[PDB]
Amino acid sequence: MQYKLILNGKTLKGETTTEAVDAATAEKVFKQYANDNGVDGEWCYDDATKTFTVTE
Ligand SMILES: *SCC1=CC(C)(C)N(O)C1(C)C
Repeated sequence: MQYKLILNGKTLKGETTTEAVDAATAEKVFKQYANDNGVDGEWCYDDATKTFTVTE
């Protein structure tokens, strides 16, 4: 299933999508993505929209 991540960073802005088994797995992918790009923010998840949001 497709989950979306919306990065509202101080330097990196945008959105992306990946296909994972569940929301628990999509997070780790999105958490790894953010770390590799030097993102430290506050995370939120909406299961009705399948959207992870990270804001610095
Ligand atoms: S999870 C981030 C968040 C929680 C809540 C208090 C419902 N909000 O309004 C935002 C989206 C900031």
